[PDB]
Amino acid sequence: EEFVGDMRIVNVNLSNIDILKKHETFKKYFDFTLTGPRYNGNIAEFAMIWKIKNPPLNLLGVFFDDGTRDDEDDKYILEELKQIGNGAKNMYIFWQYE
Amino acid sequence: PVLEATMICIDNSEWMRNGPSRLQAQTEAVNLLCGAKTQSNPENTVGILTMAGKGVRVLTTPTSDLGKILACMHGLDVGGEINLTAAIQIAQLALKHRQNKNQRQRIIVFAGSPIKYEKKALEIVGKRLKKNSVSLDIVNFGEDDDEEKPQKLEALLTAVNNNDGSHIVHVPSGALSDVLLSTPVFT
Repeated sequence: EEFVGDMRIVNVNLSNIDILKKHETFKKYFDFTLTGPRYNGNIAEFAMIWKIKNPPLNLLGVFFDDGTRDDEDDKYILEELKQIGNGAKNMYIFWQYE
Repeated sequence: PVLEATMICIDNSEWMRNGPSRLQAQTEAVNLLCGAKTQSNPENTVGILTMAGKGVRVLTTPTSDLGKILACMHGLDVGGEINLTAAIQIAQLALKHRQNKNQRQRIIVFAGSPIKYEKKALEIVGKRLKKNSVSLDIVNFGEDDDEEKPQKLEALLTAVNNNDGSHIVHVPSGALSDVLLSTPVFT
């Protein structure tokens, strides 16, 4: 259990990002045509478009389930994103397995 | 669509390494399945328990919070052997004491281990679940050289199955979530 404010940090390990094409929650927000891990500024469909800075090799993306936040490429590293949930109840962090 | 409380019974038995970790394939399927269930109806609830380690552990009582559900499976332990009867009893009581009684009651068991129970034992459990209005989906995986296991699990299903509301899926070692996505566990 890790919380930042009232936002739960939810580590999700995937064998492959293709698993999320079949996920009835996460298929709505992922854009599978984009290279490198992204985060969403809002919860519009296909919102995960914003480039996470200096990502660790196995990081696949970040989904904030609520709130709105700053939307810039290569501005925030993973650890800085954890303070801008801005009302998100959950910050989903998708990882490559092993 | 359907309104439903589901308890998922995880196999975190020492077996789950052998045969992607059989633990990891289970976690991914559970993740997609909690996705389908919470997305199809906002008032659906899903709970999670582990069957092996040093005994039956509830990681979460039924909830509609997907984050709580997926978080409580990060960093799963693996070991011991499943306690299937204790798992099902605890799953049925959790469903009995659901908040919204308008919810249908469903248990999902991932049977990834040898099944160390007689047919008669499992039929009795299956008949009690039926009298308690609980449906059962069984995922049979990891044939640890037990032609005995598949038979015993189909006998459990027969005793419970009602209105074709209960299902079994046998998956070969040679894509767990791809398989289930087209099976009624998903549909």
